[PDB]
Amino acid sequence: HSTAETTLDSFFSRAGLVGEIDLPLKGTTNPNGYANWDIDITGYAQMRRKVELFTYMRFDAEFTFVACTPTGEVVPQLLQYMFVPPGAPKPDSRESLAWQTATNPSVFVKLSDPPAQVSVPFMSPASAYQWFYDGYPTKDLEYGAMPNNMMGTFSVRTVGTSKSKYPLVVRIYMRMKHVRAWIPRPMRNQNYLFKANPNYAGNSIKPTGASRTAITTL
Amino acid sequence: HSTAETTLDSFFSRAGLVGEIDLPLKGTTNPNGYANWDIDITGYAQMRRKVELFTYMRFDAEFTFVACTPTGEVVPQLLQYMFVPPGAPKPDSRESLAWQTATNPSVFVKLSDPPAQVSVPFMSPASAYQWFYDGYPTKDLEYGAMPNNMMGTFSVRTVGTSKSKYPLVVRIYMRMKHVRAWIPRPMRNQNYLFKANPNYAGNSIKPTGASRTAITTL
Amino acid sequence: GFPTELKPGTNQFLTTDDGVSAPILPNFHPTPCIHIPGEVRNLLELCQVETILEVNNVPTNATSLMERLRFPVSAQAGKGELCAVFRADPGRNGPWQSTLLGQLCGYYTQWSGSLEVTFMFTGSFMATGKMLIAYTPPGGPLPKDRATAMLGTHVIWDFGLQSSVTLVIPWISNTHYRAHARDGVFDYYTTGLVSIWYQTNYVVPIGAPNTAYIIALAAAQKNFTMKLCKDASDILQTG
Amino acid sequence: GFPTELKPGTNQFLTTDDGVSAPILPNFHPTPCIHIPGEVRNLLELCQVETILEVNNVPT
Amino acid sequence: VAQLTIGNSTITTQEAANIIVGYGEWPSYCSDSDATAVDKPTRPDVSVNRFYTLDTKLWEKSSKGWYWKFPDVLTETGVFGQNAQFHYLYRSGFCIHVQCNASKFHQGALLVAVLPEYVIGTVAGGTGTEDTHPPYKQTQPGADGFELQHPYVLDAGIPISQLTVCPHQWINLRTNNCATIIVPYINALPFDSALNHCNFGLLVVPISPLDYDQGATPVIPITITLAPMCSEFAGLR
Amino acid sequence: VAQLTIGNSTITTQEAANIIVGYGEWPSYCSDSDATAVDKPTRPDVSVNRFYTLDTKLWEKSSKGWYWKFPDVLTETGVFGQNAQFHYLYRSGFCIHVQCNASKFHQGALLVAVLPEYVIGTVAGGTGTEDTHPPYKQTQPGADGFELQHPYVLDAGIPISQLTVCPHQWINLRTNNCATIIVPYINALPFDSALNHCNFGLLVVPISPLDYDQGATPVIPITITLAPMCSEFAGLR
Ligand code: NA
Repeated sequence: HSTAETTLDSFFSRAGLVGEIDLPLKGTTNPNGYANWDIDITGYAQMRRKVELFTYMRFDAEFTFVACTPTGEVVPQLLQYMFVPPGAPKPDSRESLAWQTATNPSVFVKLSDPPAQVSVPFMSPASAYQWFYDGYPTKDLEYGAMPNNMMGTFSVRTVGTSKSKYPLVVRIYMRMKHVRAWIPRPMRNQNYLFKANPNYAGNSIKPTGASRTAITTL
Repeated sequence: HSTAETTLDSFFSRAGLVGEIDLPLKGTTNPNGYANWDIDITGYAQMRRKVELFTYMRFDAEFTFVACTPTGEVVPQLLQYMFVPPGAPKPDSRESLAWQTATNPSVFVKLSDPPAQVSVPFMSPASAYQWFYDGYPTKDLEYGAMPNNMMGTFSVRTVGTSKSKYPLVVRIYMRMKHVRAWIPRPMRNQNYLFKANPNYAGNSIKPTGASRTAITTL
Repeated sequence: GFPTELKPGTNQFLTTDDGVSAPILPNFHPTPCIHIPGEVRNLLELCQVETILEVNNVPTNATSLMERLRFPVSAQAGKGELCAVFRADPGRNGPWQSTLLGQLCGYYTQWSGSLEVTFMFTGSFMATGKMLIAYTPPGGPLPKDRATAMLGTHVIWDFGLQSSVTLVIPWISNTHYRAHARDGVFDYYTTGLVSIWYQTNYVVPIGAPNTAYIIALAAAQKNFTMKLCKDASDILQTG
Repeated sequence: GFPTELKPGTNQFLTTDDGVSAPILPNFHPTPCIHIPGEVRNLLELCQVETILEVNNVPT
Repeated sequence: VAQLTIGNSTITTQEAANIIVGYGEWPSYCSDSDATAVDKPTRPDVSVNRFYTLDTKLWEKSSKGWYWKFPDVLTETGVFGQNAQFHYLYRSGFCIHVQCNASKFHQGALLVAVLPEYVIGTVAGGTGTEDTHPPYKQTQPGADGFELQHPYVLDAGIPISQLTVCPHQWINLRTNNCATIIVPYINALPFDSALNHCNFGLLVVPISPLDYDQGATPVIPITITLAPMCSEFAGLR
Repeated sequence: VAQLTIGNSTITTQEAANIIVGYGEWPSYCSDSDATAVDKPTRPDVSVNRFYTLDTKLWEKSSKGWYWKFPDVLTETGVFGQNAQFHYLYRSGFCIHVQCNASKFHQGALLVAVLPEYVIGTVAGGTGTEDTHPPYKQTQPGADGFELQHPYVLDAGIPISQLTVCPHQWINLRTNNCATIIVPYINALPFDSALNHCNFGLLVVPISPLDYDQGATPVIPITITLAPMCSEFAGLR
């Protein structure tokens, strides 16, 4: 008789893996002991199609940082997770004064301490985030870009002046909370090609679902 | 004067050892740093006969994960316990996207942290689990199979992309709670042969209990 | 201080624990919400909205995809012929896959309730005739002929009199658990069948087309529900 | 914060501790129980039911 | 002594011994606010609910015991079996009346019980290494019922000495010749498949073996008469 | 049947089929306690709010479908387009009336829907490896509207079979020839740029293809008439 599992909050609950920061010792990848992850809810594969069932959405997010080495080993390392809110300058070096700017909330935590966790509010200057924007921000390459959807950035790094003794990995999990949505729309039925637009492979336009031999044979 | 110890809840309380997952470094056994344990309350030897005193039962379960090395040593290793609910696809590899599917609740914990513990609800689509089903699901090999008794599966694994530096063991304990039962039946008096049916060794049919020389001699 | 004992579960991170965490920007005041028309609060609302049922899920040719949205009835057909047939299986592969209802069932594991399918005849105004739409409950097998189909639940639809007609699937329940290959699914078995038969032949006067199409719309009824969230899709965000 | 002192027993796992633990599926709503005849609530009920006493426990 | 009738069926029986109401519950119907309220479940009255008297079994000194499965026992039999097959869902209760006919010079005692979900087991090849499974003839024996091969363990690894924990009644020839048991619909679902699931078994086993002296009729007749109570069917086919 | 007038514009139409009020909300104004209460937003009445009837489209057997963008569709058209361009901010609702003219011997069915934020997508070079972007002629097509190239996915990777989840109405020639939809102002802000942001699209697609016999007029006219409701403009230039 109950219907709680079909509420928007239920449909969008749970903490999913949205980001993975690699901090290798030797390597081509993130060579400066730091990394800048712009917040992307699309990080969880499955999310894009789900949020896109609606046109406008509003919500908060709880971020959880699970860090360890690539073998899942736990080591005595101090880390810094800095949230640089939209409009703020991200660090460009392991020695950027941004890491020290007070207005960028930072959490300092040990890899041994349990996962760090914080809450990020609805950041948009608009009344709601919107996955679709039929327009251009004051043929073009700016079509469909709603910028007022920036949630901020998380700058990760080991603490200290000298490189860390250990190879690390920080997994970022995000739980959406206090969800509200408007204007439902048809559910994506063609594979995605680009993060920013609805472009679809015009050669490979597949039917929404499975087919059969004849309409009279089950 | 009291009778609390003979209540069904009392009779079925306590956390018993129902599963043991082995995650060896070198070995034939679970060679992929992961394991899938379908929930089986029968894991505790003694349980089968007890629950089978009744025909229908209903209950919740608290699962506790006690992990260490085969010497009981504690090591700096991060683990993932993923519960894939009935109807969901289990992981087939250490890199299955299942490990990342949000709808499979996962608990991330350190071997150093105290045992992990979670609660699993009554999962059946039926009003109660039932140990006996005289029928076939829509001579045969499907006789007596009540599928609607699946509680789910626990997929265990060390975290990370690279194999763990340590040899591990995860013991799964289960405590039944909020127990209800119906239709009592004779208590098993012949040894069990197969997990799924009541088959008994027809050659070795033993008397229910002990015997004596004559009915007139104590 | 105050005496405490940490209990098992201490320090764990459960992806589904819905606790509370420290706010990053305590002084920040999010822009206020205004009123936006069309808020949805429960997916079941969408489930009750009729969408096109691709009963004719046959052509795959890219330029013919639009044809799946409609099936035909024609003069050529003789009284009694089976026109089309499909099962009431929202969550399984097939025609319902085109419906928003079917798509949403894909985000859940179990469900049940009544369904509704509306058939819209889009032929000429001058065209007339009768079709027999029949529902064969689960277990029951597709009727050998119109005659026997008539013995069951059915509707004689005169597209001369009314242009639309709605059939109600009394009940479907995707609850019976299965463990086939090695992958455990929660499948129906409650496949009731909807069969459409020509009761009369398609009648038309001179100047009217000899082929017309029927569009099928479907949705779940108000007593419909879904359980066990299950994120699954082939369409995922790209690299 | 609020002053606390962890006491002995902290972190232990007692197989018979009947505490409460985090729910894995917080939104899941278990199918409701219906009425099934013959519910038993205390084993003593069964103890009071006569069963056959093999007084003649001799032949094997 | 007096004879009762339901429809066209009339059985002669004794005023009223003690009836046993399985689990203290009378078979009742299933109300409107149920899972299938769209497909109104027709509740047969007329002929469907009446006295069905099955082929009498002959009790012998050697007899090990018999059992029948419900609703299987009637799914072949007449107008009830009619509904049982061409209907998608079913629920129902039963009045079971087991009667003997023996002289005051015969002796013995039968235990008559009802066991819900009476799953049968096989000997498993003797050594118990064979995961053999009971045949369909054993699992769902029809109206002729089936004979137990190993009563002591009820052909299922359980002590018949404890079968009295189930709705039961004794037929001790020196004191009574009939037993009556009322079974309510017992299952984990309100409705279920009449042909695939047997909600319960009817067991009638000799605990004190049949005996008589040479010259007395050597086989005693056990006659099962049964009537459905508050039966419901749904989804016609 | 009766003809209505707003200003100097008069259309002949049928008494009153069923109108569809998008999301159950009537287009309303925006009250004083708003972000821009200093620059009082003038609410055009006179001529601005009246019947604009656009160039009729010809429905063919081959026709894939058409769409128009709002407010873009009128920003070129007359005195509304006047305000739409020389005003910094805009908000407005719309009455949309799509009508056909066909004989009782023609047949077909159009689906008429309104989709807020109808972002168009490109084929992406066929192989889908080209991150091409829709032209301005496709994104904001004017009063002539634009023709769909791949209706099945609404030229945007989404199932038209599910377009009914949006405010819509069917035009089935054998039963009706007109559809009417009322759209309230739908956006994440109270006011926005009339020339840069198209709040919604008007889709009219044949689901059951046009058909008729040889000799009947081969192209059926789809005539879109639309009237602004509760429009507001701010910041003159
Ligand atoms: Na102190």
